[PDB]
Amino acid sequence: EHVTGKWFSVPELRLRDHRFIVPLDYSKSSPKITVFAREIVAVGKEEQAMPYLLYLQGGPGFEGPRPSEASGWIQRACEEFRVVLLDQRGTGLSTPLICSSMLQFKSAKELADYLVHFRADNIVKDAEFIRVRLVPKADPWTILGQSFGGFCALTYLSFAPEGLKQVLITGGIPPIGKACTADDVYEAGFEQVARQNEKYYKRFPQDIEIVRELVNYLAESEGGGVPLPSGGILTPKGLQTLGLSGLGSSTGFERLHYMLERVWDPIKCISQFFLNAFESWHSFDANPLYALLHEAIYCEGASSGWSAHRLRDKYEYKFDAMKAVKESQPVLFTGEMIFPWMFDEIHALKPFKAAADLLAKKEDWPPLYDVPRLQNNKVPVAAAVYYEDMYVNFKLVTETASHISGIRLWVTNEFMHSGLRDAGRQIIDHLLGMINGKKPLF
Amino acid sequence: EHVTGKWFSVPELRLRDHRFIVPLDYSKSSPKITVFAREIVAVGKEEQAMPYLLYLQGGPGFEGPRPSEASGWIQRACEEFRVVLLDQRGTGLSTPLICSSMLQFKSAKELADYLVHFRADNIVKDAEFIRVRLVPKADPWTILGQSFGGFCALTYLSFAPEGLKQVLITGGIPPIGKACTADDVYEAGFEQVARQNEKYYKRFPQDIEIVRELVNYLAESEGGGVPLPSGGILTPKGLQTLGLSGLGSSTGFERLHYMLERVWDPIKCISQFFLNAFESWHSFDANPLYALLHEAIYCEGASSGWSAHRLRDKYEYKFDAMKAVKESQPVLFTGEMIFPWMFDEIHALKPFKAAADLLAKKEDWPPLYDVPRLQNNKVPVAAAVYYEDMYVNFKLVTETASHISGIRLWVTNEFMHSGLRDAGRQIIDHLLGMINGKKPLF
Amino acid sequence: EHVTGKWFSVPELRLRDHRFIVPLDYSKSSPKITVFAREIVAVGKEEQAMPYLLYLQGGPGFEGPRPSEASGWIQRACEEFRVVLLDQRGTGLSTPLICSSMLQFKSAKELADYLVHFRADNIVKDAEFIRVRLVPKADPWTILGQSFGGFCALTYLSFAPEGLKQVLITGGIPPIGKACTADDVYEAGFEQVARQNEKYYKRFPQDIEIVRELVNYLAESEGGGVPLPSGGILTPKGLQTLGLSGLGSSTGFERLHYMLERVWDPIKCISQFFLNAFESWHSFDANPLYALLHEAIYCEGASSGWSAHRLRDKYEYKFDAMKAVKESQPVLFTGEMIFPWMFDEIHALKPFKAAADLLAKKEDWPPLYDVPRLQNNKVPVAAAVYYEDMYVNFKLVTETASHISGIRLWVTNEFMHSGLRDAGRQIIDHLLGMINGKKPLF
Amino acid sequence: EHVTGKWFSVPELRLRDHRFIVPLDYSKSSPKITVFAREIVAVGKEEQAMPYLLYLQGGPGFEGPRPSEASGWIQRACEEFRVVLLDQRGTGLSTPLICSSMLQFKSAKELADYLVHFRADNIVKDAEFIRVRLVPKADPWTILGQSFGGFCALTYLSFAPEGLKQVLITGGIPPIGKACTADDVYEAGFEQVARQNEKYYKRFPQDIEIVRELVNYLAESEGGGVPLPSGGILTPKGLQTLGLSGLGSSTGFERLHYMLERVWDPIKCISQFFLNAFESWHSFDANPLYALLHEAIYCEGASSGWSAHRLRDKYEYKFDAMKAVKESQPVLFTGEMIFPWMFDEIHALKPFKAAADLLAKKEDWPPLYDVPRLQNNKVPVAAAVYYEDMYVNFKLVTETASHISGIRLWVTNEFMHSGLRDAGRQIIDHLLGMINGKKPLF
Repeated sequence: EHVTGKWFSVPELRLRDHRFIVPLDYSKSSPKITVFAREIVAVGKEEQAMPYLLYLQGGPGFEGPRPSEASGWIQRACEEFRVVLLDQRGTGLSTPLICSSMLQFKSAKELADYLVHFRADNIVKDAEFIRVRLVPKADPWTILGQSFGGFCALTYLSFAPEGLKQVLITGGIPPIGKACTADDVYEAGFEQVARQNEKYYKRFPQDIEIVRELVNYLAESEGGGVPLPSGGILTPKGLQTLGLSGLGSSTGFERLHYMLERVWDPIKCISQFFLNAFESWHSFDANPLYALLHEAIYCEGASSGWSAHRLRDKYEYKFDAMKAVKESQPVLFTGEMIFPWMFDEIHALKPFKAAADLLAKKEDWPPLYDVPRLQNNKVPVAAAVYYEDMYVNFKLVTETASHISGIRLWVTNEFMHSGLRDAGRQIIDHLLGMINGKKPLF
Repeated sequence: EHVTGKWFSVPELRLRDHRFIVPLDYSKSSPKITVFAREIVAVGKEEQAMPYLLYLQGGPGFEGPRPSEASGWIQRACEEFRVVLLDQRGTGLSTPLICSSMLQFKSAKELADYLVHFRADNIVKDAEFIRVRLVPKADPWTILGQSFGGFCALTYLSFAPEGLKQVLITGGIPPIGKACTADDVYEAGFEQVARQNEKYYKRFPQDIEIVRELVNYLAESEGGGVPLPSGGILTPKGLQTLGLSGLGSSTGFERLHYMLERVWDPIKCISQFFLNAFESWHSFDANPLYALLHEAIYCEGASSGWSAHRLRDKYEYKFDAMKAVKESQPVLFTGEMIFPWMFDEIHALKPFKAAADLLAKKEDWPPLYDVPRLQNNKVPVAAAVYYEDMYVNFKLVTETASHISGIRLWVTNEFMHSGLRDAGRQIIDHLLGMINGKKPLF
Repeated sequence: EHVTGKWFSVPELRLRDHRFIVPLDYSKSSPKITVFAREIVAVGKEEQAMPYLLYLQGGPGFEGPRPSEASGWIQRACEEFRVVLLDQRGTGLSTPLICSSMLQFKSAKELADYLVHFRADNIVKDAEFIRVRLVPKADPWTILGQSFGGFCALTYLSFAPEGLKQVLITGGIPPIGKACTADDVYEAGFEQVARQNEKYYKRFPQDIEIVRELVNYLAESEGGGVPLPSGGILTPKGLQTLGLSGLGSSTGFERLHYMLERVWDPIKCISQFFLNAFESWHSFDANPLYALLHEAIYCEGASSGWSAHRLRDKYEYKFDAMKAVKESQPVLFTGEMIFPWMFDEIHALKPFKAAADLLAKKEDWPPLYDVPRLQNNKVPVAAAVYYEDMYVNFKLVTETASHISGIRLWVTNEFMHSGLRDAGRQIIDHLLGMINGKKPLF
Repeated sequence: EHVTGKWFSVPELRLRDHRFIVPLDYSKSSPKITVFAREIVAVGKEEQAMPYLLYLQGGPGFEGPRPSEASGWIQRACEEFRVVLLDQRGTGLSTPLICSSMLQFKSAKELADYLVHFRADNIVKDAEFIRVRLVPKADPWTILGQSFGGFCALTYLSFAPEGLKQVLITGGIPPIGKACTADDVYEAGFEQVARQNEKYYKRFPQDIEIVRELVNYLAESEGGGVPLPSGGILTPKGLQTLGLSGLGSSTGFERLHYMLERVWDPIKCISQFFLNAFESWHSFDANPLYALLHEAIYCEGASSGWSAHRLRDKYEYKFDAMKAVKESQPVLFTGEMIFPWMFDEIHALKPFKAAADLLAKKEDWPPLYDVPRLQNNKVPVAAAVYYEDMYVNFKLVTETASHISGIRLWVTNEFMHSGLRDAGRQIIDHLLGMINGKKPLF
């Protein structure tokens, strides 16, 4: 089945939605799942024939862009192609996990045996099932991937590349060629996170006192922490994860500084504004799948359990906040990594504790890539690679770009990882300028 | 007492903060309060002598702009002025209301006798206490007021106008000349909110079914509502206040439509996402003063409080949700106003119940405006007045503009009330063009 | 018959003229009259298929635009449409009134029985008779109406609407729903003309002396006036009608001020330059039909016995020039209305005196509008409505816009009534932006 | 004696007027005349010290620019200079001639002995009398001369050059070095006027019929032809001067073509509109001095002996309209010259008939130019010269440019004689770019 809505309007855009019914798992008839996508076009061009473009979203569990005005990259794309945002399975309108009608999975083994169907290879088989119905003569199409969308795109070049005309990637090339790469990624991640912390305190020198006094207050508190309004607890380990977006975002440094002005109530206790802000800072309540799947995207065989938790002990002498305050050193924030204790501190994660360990123990994951095809690719590929990036290490990207046959790649220090959202207008022009041949090979 | 910080930077801007200590009540020496402001200038222009500009942010209890990039009206103003952003007393960093250290006020009577010092007349006396210290030779300056900032500006033209060079107002002219205007303002508001609901359903025709079906589910549920994650309750009265920002803001219609797609948990229950989003929708947890003082800004004598709660009985035949579903009519959302039951439903308002009654019973408020001075004013004034506004009635504004000697104004239907935050670049150019004399009087 | 000229050129435009032979009155065979129109297109696009657009000129009995360079609205319209410019029956090249052979009509009654065919409904029947011959497959077309063109456009929505794709109106919505609205229009008009005179003297304070001295000299002169070069007479009544164009035009105040500098010959007598300029100020020499029909366009039934003359007696306490100079008050100018004495003072009007009385005495005119159809219209309509307009009262327009089913409109203060001719480039873009759906309904 | 007005405003400009009392003849103490000028500046620069600029107007006896908005060259000039606009002695507000109380000159001998004080040399002595009072330290200033302003500028380089910083000229270099150049100028003029007529009929081929029919109707009519409304007469000689502005203007061809569509009243008689338009076509009513002085501007010692009337006899075989229609050739229009019969046909010129002869008969006119100084000039000069110009012969200009020591000039075929009023934005940038040294000598 395939069903289609009426057109509706937003300033300078026309939008429509489609819904599909698709297998939960291929090679068997049932269960079914439903998947959602929205087609977007410029005001006059509803029935006009044009090339179709697919957008793949920047994380393991986030909804698509949901635009409210013509702006940024969407405004540029829609003059030339047909933006088709698509909610990936397990998020948004595309069949998320149930709640209030409390979970149908009676035991953690049932949930663990269900969640394994949400890996990137099924998202490619799903995108194929769309294209062949949605594109009018079943022609090829072009794909744009941000972050985890680039991880999907390389599985798409690996399996069934016949549907692709050309591929655009921003900040999203994965490391490849091992059973589990997670140790190599996090080993480098802890070295780059130190740099980001130094640039922060170099820009705002007065904050070193604020964070040290706050860590002492948390450490001396009766429970080793203080209770949030939503029944979680703030602790110095929790405070060190506050930088997860704050050091990597295009706007993170300024937003983080304004929050640290607000810690103490007026005349001494922690302010209710600060507790409310901290409780609201990150999305594990709305997008719980992001905490569950984060280790698994690096696995193609033999697994590793809680790999970032193993690695931080290698750097404990600088990342332990309760050493840092005794040694009079500045405390360090952390980002894009998950730890076992985090399922106990954060109220939204409480019920997932058992299923998260069953996934962490799972061996025999199915493969995602095959280098023997990527080594003789014929599809045009263009990639933006940020140099000082916290989320994926440059040295791993630049060696992996050796295996793709025909990739064109550009390196820049000008942008943070968010750089398609902010200033995205010039990124699309620069990437299309390479594929379209207006900037030929040097 | 007066203290000043080091300069720091944001993309294309320079910022610094000043802090002052000021009397609670200007009739007395003590108690004393602290007040905060941030000076902003263009890159490298730190030492250069230039005219000052003051911005009054104009939510009835809200914090200042807190910028993170040069964009919108600030990017324009810094080409010509040294901008000052002020956190008003009792909010933001200017001595907010005490909690976490549990409330110093012994009873509702003590708290009520404290809150009465936070009116607009004290905010003017406070703004002049800054000017004489901050400006190099105590010279005049220019003021810009959005919304309640315009209410402040007319008290500033009424009392101590000698500090003003010229005045700019957006959407912010109050009605004047009566002991309490609140009844007339809400009487006009219910005529206009009906129109806004008609334009919404005309644009999104399928929503009529969704809201009717949701209201039945709430009305049939045990106790006539469902519990929020934070221990509040959702009821059809609570659902009618969902439109408060959603009908009046620039992006409100689109935002609201994307929220109503996600009500039902996939295969019957309300989704955890919808309850979490509804709990997050409005700011009464961060800004409790905005619920407390909202009626008092219309009073200069006998108050007759809970005026909006009297007035909706005149319109109950169309605003009753149960009559609407039984008569098969589309149910209506409601605008910016507050009702007694809201202090019971909303968890953040629970402790303020008794204090809100004492403020509704108080009946000897000090005056705000001085018409026998306004009728012979000599300061230049320019105002933007929106025609299809929801938050202030055009008919009351256009007659009140008769009482100011020198005023110029432009009526427009092109913008919603939020129209300084979106497209603010052309608003500042158009208003300055009148006062600066490049567009002489027709 | 239908005849068509050769193409010819103007800087950046291609032009051609068509001529048609049409009945003087429908439902009878004869006599015939000639109607004239000019098709205009951009440089390369003589034979390219494109949508047609019709322009309706804004003064009753005024001639078409006659362009001489690509500029203003015509330059923009030709980016999308094949523009048609129409000379209305009884003016321009479309059969104007004969004078040079002889005043042919035998008696004033014969002339009166001829003139009554020149109302708006016949102009719509001419436009229909053109479309079906000129448009290549007899498709619908779009119409643009400045001023009186809007009065025609509402008759076109009332009768034979099937030819219209979409409708654009500037400053041209008529009042409707009564037998004769003329008294209500002129009753409102004097309340606006008073404020225009206040804004004039507020801008040029020294002029009050000039007009008072000039009125005294005219009043003391033999016969209460002075003779013009063309044998008319200048009198203080004649002086008050300078304001017609002078207060309404986009450059009116400046033009008027530069004329009053040159009243006296240098050293006492009135200047030959001033008399020659005053004689040249009005258009009644070229457009006599504009003086004849001016009250008749408001009569849907009944009759008007010189309604503007009846109304000024209500305001004569301020509009009497002799009262003004005796009481030392500023004398007031007047505009956009005609009085019985004007046919005696103005040389070009002398022969029409008798026919103008018969048209004032006539009753039972044919009706112009069909409200029970306008109440269920389906054609898209967009209107520009000027807030401070001397020609048409905003308070009548804003209620009349209730009766049209689907109308969208923008109120603005920023343009005078001439705003489609002067700075008109943006008006066409703003009105098309509403109809074309780039700015969806708030 | 010197007096100054209040500032007043026009869109994007500030204006003020000054008035001076000046000798009629500088060799005498009396009588005295009034001279008027208006200073113009951009918004807010009223008190700022800046270089002054003087503008000298296009034709003998024409009034100054009288701006109504910032547009054209004035908008650009005010970016750098404080502009001064001068009404020349004997025209505009600078003491014009007088009617109403008839004419003070009881005899043509008195008027003839009075008018000789209005030549170009006295205009330079007026400009020096102003500068020394108006410029704050009696510094030098820059002059911009259009057409006859260029004739003034070469006398200003010939006598008292010490006040000039730099000189700009458009289309205005006079021929020099003989006692009366008028015969040489009019001998060349007919060789250009013939080519302008060829280009007109080549562009509008159908007009040849219209002018031939209209000439026959005039010629067969009783007496000279048809009476005008103002008591003049239209005759075939009168028709040949209709093209005077019509061939020379930047828009003239199109305006002339539209007027020739209107010649007949509908069903054969000459139309009332055409007679009124023709009577209004040229300015001898408003600027009578332009007809009286026109030949005298070429004379030094020798007579202005009706040279244009002597010269057309050399070309009469093609310029006689009656020969042209009998031989079936297209009739030719004429321009920029005056004939003795014109004082009989044109009602505005009737009283000057005797005085015009006494000027034409004069000898011993004082000299205007000083070639032994111009050949060793040191002031910078830049000139725009038009190749296909009807007013001044390019061949006479380019030999005269040999006698100026340092002149830079540019020759183009891009502009008609009126170019400064239309392309003025780029003309002023190009000429300043030569003087300022941004385009150095090739």
